[PDB]
Amino acid sequence: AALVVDNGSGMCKAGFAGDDAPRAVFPSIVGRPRHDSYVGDEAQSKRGILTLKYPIEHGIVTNWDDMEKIWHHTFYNELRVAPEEHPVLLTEAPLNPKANREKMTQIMFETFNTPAMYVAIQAVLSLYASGRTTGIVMDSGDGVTHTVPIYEGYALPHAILRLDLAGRDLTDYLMKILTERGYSFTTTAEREIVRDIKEKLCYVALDFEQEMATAASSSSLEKSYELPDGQVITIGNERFRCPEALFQPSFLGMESAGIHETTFNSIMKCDVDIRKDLYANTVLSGGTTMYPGIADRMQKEITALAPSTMKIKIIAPPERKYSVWIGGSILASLSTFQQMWISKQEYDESGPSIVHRKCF
Amino acid sequence: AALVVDNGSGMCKAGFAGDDAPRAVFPSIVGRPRDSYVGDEAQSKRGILTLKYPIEHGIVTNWDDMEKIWHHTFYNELRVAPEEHPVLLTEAPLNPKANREKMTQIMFETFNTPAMYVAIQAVLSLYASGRTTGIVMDSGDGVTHTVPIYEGYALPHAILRLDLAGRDLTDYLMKILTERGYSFTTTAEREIVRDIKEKLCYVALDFEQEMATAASSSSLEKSYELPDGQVITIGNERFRCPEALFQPSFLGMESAGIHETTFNSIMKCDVDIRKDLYANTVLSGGTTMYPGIADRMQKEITALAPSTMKIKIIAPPERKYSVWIGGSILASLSTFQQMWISKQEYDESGPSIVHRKCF
Amino acid sequence: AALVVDNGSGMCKAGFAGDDAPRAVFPSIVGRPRHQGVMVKDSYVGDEAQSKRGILTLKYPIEHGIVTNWDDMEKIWHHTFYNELRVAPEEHPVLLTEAPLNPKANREKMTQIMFETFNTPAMYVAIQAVLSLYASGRTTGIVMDSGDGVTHTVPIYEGYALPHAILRLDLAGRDLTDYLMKILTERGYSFTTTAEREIVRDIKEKLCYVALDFEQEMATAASSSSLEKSYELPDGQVITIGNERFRCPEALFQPSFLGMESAGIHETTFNSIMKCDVDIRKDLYANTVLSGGTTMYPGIADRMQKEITALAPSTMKIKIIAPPERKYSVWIGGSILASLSTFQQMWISKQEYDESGPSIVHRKCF
Amino acid sequence: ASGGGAFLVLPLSKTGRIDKAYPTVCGHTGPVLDIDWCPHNDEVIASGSEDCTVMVWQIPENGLTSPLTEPVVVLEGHTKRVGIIAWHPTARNVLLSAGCDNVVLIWNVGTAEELYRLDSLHPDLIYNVSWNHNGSLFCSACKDKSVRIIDPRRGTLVAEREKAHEGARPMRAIFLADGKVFTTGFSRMSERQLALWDPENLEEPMALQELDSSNGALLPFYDPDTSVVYVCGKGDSSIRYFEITEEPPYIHFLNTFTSKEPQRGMGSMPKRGLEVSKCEIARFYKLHERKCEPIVMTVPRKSDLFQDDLYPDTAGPEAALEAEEWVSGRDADPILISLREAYV
Amino acid sequence: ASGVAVSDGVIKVFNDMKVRKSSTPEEVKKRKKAVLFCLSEDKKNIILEEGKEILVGDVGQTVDDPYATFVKMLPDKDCRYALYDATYETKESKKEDLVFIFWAPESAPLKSKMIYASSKDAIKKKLTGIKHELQANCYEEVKDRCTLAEKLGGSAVISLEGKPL
Amino acid sequence: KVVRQSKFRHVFGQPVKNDQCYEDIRVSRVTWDSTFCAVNPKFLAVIVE
Ligand SMILES: Nc1ncnc2c1ncn2[C@@H]1O[C@H](COP(=O)(O)OP(=O)(O)O)[C@@H](O)[C@H]1O
Ligand SMILES: Nc1ncnc2c1ncn2[C@@H]1O[C@H](COP(=O)(O)OP(=O)(O)O)[C@@H](O)[C@H]1O
Ligand SMILES: Nc1ncnc2c1ncn2[C@@H]1O[C@H](COP(=O)(O)OP(=O)(O)O)[C@@H](O)[C@H]1O
Ligand SMILES: [Mg+2]
Ligand SMILES: [Mg+2]
Ligand SMILES: [Mg+2]
Repeated sequence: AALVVDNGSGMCKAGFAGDDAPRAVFPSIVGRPRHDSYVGDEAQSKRGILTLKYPIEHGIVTNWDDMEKIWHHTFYNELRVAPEEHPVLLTEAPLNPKANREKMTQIMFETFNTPAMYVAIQAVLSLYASGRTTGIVMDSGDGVTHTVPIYEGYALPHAILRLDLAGRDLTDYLMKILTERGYSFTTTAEREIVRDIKEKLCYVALDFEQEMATAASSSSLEKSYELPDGQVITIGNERFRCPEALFQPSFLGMESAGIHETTFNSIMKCDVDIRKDLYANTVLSGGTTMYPGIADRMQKEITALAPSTMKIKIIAPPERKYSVWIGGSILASLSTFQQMWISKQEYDESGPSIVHRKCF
Repeated sequence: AALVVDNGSGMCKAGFAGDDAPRAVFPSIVGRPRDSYVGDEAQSKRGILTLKYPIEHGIVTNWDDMEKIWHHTFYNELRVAPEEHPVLLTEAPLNPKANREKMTQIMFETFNTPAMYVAIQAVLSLYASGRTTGIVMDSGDGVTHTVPIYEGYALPHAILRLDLAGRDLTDYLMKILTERGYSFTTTAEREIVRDIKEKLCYVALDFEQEMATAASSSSLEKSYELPDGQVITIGNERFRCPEALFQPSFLGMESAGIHETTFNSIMKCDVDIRKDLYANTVLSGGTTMYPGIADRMQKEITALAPSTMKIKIIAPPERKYSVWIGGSILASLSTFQQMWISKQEYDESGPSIVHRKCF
Repeated sequence: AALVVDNGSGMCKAGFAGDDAPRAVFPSIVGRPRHQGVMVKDSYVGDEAQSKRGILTLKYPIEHGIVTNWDDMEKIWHHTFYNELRVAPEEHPVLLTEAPLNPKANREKMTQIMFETFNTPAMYVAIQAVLSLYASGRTTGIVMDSGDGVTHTVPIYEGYALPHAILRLDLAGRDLTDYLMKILTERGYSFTTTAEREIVRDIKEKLCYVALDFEQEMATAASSSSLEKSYELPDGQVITIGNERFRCPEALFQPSFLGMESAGIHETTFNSIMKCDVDIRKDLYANTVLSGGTTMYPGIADRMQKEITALAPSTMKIKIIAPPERKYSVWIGGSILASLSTFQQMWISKQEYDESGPSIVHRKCF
Repeated sequence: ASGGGAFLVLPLSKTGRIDKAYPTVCGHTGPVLDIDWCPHNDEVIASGSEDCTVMVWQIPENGLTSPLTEPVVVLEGHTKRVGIIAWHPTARNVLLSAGCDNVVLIWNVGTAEELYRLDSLHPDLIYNVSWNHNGSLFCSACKDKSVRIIDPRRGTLVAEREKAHEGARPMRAIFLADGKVFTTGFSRMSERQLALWDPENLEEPMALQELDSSNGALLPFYDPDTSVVYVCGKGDSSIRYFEITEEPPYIHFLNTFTSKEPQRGMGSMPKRGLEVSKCEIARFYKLHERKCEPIVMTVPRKSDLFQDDLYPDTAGPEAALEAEEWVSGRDADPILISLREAYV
Repeated sequence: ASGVAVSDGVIKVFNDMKVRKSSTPEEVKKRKKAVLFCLSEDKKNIILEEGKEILVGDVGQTVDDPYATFVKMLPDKDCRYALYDATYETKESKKEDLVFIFWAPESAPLKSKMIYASSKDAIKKKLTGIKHELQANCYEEVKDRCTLAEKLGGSAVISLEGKPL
Repeated sequence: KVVRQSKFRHVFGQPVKNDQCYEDIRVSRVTWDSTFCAVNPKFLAVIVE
């Protein structure tokens, strides 16, 4: 029985190989009292007196001691399994620094004593869940957004683009614009409330300027949300202004281009002979791509950029929030994957030189 | 055999650990002629001396007089030697750390108690109610405190203080009893009025409606017998005196009622914990023993709180001495003997030891 | 002659363009009687409410920089034009100030009242952090204003503002005034009524200061009486305060004293700079400008320089610019801007607003 | 409303806290400025807004279950915002609308027709318009400090009094049952005054009494049954009511109800809806910034029986004439009903 | 802080309940579904209440729904500590989480209510890993399945013990 | 009096949406300083290479 653990910036999904959905999904949050530590949903329930901190910021480890707490919470508190009795499949961000991968390998083999372990690129696993071997995966998670083109199973690192704009930036932007309506959220506890608001009432408009016009001359686009303490707040144009930062990073003062142009630019960096198939296999992944209407807006924007003769097809499966995890479960069940396993007895005699190879 | 002393604003509660009720309940006053009288002795002489409250508002302001109360507590009331028994003391919320050490210094150097401990009155009341999270509104004699508690730790930034309690209601009842022709002005008559207040006053669910009932009939009239045999009758004053708690404008006070103060203290807490506090409001103190105080509080807070939240007012029938009773059972536990401030520890760290062990 | 109106959370400064100091400085309070009249005006605004506060209930129309009740807000403006300045609002154009990142709904009400209720011929709204930079004669610097309701940190580089780097702190003079009461009850002095709010606030403005080393100042105050000062209450009673002089302003640097999870003003200023581009952080370190009345404590500049230096890299030069008139920096900057010959193209006509609406005031402003 | 304009219509029984997602009548594309219920239909309300249109709505008997965006009739005749709406007291389906374009239009909601157009009578902004007793005339308050009595059917100016109030602040004008004009305004020294005018002799007012030197326009509420005028100021925390009699000085101050909170709006319940058995002669709905607080005005009486003197016959919910009859030139008084049947 | 410690028997039960080891099916039926903790006679340590447990094997054969019979196990006039292994399904996941339950009925004596409350924060800290806490002060706050479901996932919970709510 | 009387003091520019623009036009590279564009209500004429 193999374990699949996909460590994201905000959510850490864990489960067992061969399953269809993650058995354990909890926020990657370490909370400490401000009036000795709480991790995950136990921090989420007591966040009234806790100072919530994310151990991952922009896909970068800021505190490895908190990271071990997240992993300790997965094995013993959520999965309820012994890490030394199950092979564990890890997921890594594209262009993952070899220093970051080594620490992941070192912790798993020395602190948790796992028998077998393997690290896979999140973009590759996202394509397995869709049953494809060719296409560009735009995985937008909590910390960072990546565009990884893939052709016939071959990865092209030179065409991988990174956008420092993801779910956390949208959540912080929603708080900034919510004060324009009169609701003030400042503490880290209120960040989760705003994030909960973003996941329920936000959506991507097909056109932004027109959506401003109807929201400024009609009350059909307003929705009501209930706070934990009972006050009901209403939001109008903030529903689609927050996700618009994905396509217009200038709202956040950022100079880089939107996630539609980043996807197009990553294709433009590929060879000419493969661009046609990448246009027709644009795969969305991550929780930041779960906004209603994000697929239609993506298709309209990329079509305006791509030549008229190319068929833009945005693939947005309904379970794309767990595509990375689902792809990991399928890999951990394939018969051809057993030769990818890295043994503990192999690591202690060889070191991280064997994990830098046998991986990508 | 430990001693538990509850230094209240107007009444001092003392007794032995393990007992169900405090042994001695006496006013905490000092009498000096207009040579030093403490407690009921100061009140037996009536008007010849002037009375002072050293802990008039939960916070000790005159330590010279406070030592007299403790000396009167140990030898005259408890009738035991303080140097042979550990002493557990209660402290008001928002008690400065300076008074905590001064309490420690006096206990060990003046009375030579073998051991000591300091506990917050609001925390014990919630613990006696069987909860670790909730808001305690402790309405005593000189001050009313709304202390929200989360996991046994007070939130100091959200604790509200109200200078409206049984002392003010007793004076207000004295003021309104003169409208019926009665005359209660002396100190001895003040104790009689307090006895009337504790026996006949009640909180009306609807104040304006109750006025119509009292002004159209005599079913609400009660008779009280004075110590010298004269009988007086009181009507609408039964519910008008405790109404000042919810309408401080009757006393000329700009502050809000004790129902709004409880709501305001909840609103000062974090948004995530307000739901638990709404369903875990615990009453404490003598001023919350008026019949019909819980249902009126439930009705008032509900009108302020959002309609989607469950308001539950907890009014245990022993809430008058819940602070002392909770403290007494603490000191009676065998596992609590390791929490005593030993004199050996005080001799090493000084008065500052109370901060790291009594929090 | 143009009018410059700076309506803060606690104080309202007004005057004429071209002057060096505000002509009218009165508290932004509205008082209503709480007793019954027995001897043969239902509200008082400004100084007249402060003098009769013994029988009034003082209310601030602005709290945390948001207007709680607009009906009393119009009374503040009405008192300003007719009673303090004693001018006709329909004759002089009015230059108005707004907090950074001001909601467009709040700005819409502010201009609509001016054009419809007071019938001002022209009107304009400017960001308070911008005028505070004009008073110091600079084009680059991070302005940390601290008034009565809120604290803003606005970095501006070469006349270009960075809205994404603007940070807010819900901690200002009113919160410190409330905190001083909580620690004053520790010494045995009880202040509860809204009338006593101005008494405690006056104590804070006269006896409070910022200690360079907070822990040392506790040690000195706990073993000596050189730090104790005496203040006379309006009824003649004299009270003495010790360590409360510097404990109250310490909430600005340690918001945990109020149970707040946010960082202090020094870290908020530092975090604002780090949100800017790397190439402009060098100039922002050397052009830190203080503004507002809450930055008038003695020794606040020295403590600010020490704290930011400990956070900033050693090679950067920290300069805390604290002009002695920083209490009126926003108004002084407003008078300077309203007098420049290049500002007359920014006026918004009453006629133009009638035919166009608030669409033209959202533009032409920032 | 977040976009456009809307007004909340809820049954009188729905007290307590109101859901923030409660359905509202949101059909306007701009903020709604004035609303008024039909005196002959308790479920029909007209609304004027910033979108230069008047919308007439039909409210279900149990209220709103879903947001109402489609009105019965969309009534478009103005070039600027419409802030004045007044139904005809006696003519069925006859509505008055006055916009910021200084034009007064009398309409026919039943047929969506514009009965009359009056554009060349008000040279400046119109403050308020009030019908007379039988609906024959109306008085108007204009920005030029002039009070005008205008016959709508003939399009003529019956009378005019220039400089009724010397102040530059807004001033109001209402018609009384006897036919006199009651006006509130400001003096040259910005002092709030009340005035009583005789349409036959407009040289001088009968009464001119000053109240105070506060700001805000005074909204008068006239009760024809008791001849009591309630004066409510925008932003004031007090309500002053006066009695209008034929003896000097024709304006008699009765008392003042004082509160601690300023009012943002003001609403008066018509005579058919008061608690007739508790000697309640006026019920006022004081509008705070986030709350509506009913205020009950009662006459202290020892007897618990019905008071004939306090409660004369009042106008009912049935109309005397119709739109085509009133246009022809017929005039009739509203049908009076009896409040005795409401006694419990 | 009453100073009451947690007995090693309670600790050992907790680790067995929390971490599931790869075991043969007969040992799976021996896993604990519910368990009650009560004070010792000397009131110095938190001990296991003997005989008041529900095993996984009894579920489906002798026990129809483990939650209702677990509530019946709670005494009417005495405080107890409870550990319940809740199996529930969300709209997108199936979860198996442990729930710590504080049973403090109002009918319980004052001494019992105080000691359990004063030591709750000490036993809970030793039992690291529990992320649901249910403080029930009356029988109506614990007997409802929806009450447990509300704590588990709020409104996202769609099933409990394989039965729809 | 304070402000010069005009009707165009608040005229603002606004580029048209992308889908209504004209892309892939080889605009002329002639150094001559002409308008390079002539438009009537019917057609659009652009000088190209
Ligand atoms: N239904 C939803 N709509 C919009 N955003 C969502 C939704 N669900 C999750 N998110 C956002 O997606 C972000 C990242 O989710 P996820 O893809 O799990 O990130 P990671 O890959 O780092 O685990 C979260 O910050 C969350 O706010
Ligand atoms: N049965 C009662 N009904 C109403 N009030 C009471 C009753 N018993 C005591 N009190 C009031 O409670 C006050 C003191 O109670 P307590 O909480 O012990 O004060 P403290 O805690 O400040 O010593 C007294 O002033 C008394 O008037
Ligand atoms: N000399 C001073 N020392 C300390 N605090 C002061 C001093 N002067 C004013 N303050 C405080 O500054 C606060 C706000 O002043 P101000 O800068 O005018 O704010 P605003 O911009 O809101 O008008 C006041 O509440 C006052 O307590
Ligand atoms: Mg991811
Ligand atoms: Mg007490
Ligand atoms: Mg300011």
